[PDB]
Amino acid sequence: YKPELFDRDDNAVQFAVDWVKEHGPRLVKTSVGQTFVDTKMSRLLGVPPVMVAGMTPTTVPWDFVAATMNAGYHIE
Amino acid sequence: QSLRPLVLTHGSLEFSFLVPTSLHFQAAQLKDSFLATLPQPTEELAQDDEPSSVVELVARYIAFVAHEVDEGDEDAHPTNLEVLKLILNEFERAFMRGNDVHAIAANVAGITAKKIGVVRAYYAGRAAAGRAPKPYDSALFRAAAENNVKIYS
Amino acid sequence: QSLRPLVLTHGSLEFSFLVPTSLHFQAAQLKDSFLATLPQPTEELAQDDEPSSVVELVARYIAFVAHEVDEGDEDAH
Amino acid sequence: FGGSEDTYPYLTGSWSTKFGYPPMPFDGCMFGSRMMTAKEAHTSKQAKQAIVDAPGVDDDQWENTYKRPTGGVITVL
Ligand SMILES: Cc1cc2nc3c(=O)[nH]c(=O)nc-3n(C[C@H](O)[C@H](O)[C@H](O)COP(=O)(O)O)c2cc1C
Repeated sequence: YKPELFDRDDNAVQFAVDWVKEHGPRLVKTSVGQTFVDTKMSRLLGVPPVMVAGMTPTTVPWDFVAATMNAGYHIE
Repeated sequence: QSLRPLVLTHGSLEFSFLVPTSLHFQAAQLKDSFLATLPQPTEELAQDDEPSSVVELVARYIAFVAHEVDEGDEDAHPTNLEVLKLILNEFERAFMRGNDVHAIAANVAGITAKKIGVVRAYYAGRAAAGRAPKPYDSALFRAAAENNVKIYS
Repeated sequence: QSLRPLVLTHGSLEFSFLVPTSLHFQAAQLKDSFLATLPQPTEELAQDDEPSSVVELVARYIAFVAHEVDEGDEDAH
Repeated sequence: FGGSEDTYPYLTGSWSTKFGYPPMPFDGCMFGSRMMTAKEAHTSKQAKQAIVDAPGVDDDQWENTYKRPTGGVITVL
């Protein structure tokens, strides 16, 4: 509003965000040369932002789940 | 040589003041009839469209005095212009701290109405002592001319 | 240089006053103890043998003060 | 989803431009039906077979499940 046109503090200016800027995909590499598609998800979880969703019949048995986490991916 | 303690007292909020020894009853008078302009104090810390902060006690007083300057009270015009200069200075000193009245009204008790009440109490004592707003440019237009932001109308 | 607003307030009648800056608390004092000499104000606009007009607020005060002049209050004459 | 090629667009925020709106990035992507044919999945042999053998359908006529044997999948209560 009005007071955002007459301010003296350095922090007084706002920039409406472009979700492309803020949440755009990225790439990054480790100190041991892995590559991670950088997103909020992958950075949170700590693995590729591609994830196998939990599914009753198939995603139930402890094999497919532990084998998929050994394959370095987030599964439910 | 010339120091006189003036207190703006009300409910649970106060503001202290420094006055010339000479101009201390002109400033006592504006304070006196001004503490009757306000409704009976509330220890519940607020009233609807009455004081909400200490920033409002001074703001309400700045427009109270600046109104009695332009009001047809003669023989007492030179003396009111001085009470005015002090309150304006004490306000830009402590309350605004150099910053514009709008961005400093943006931090008082939200009624979306009293935030206006402070901003007009200022440009009422601003013009009643004849001072024309110093040509600052906002952090916005500053960074617009510094080509960070592109402002359209 | 020297102007001080003194108000004689009561019920529904008031009188405004101009006082020297110097002699403003002597005039505040006589006004103060004088607004206690009067009985509780009446919004019915009159009391028996109490104020009836604004001409009586000042008249009552003139004799109030002039009495404390001839009264033995020293150092303040 | 079943690949990085179709995933990519939402992973970007490019899908949303086709609908007259600014780019809208997703923070990842999720896979379900796809992984069913993983060799480390318990899905039976002839099952996984019959799964692949389902000719998918585009986002176009997906709602057609409700009425017909659309693609290889139908909807049921
Ligand atoms: C066989 C099967 C079992 C499923 N079980 C669950 C479940 O227990 N909880 C849940 O929130 N979603 C469940 N889902 C749905 C997925 O979690 C996911 O939202 C969906 O399958 C993704 O759509 P897609 O198969 O087209 O990739 C299941 C899907 C299938 C095909």
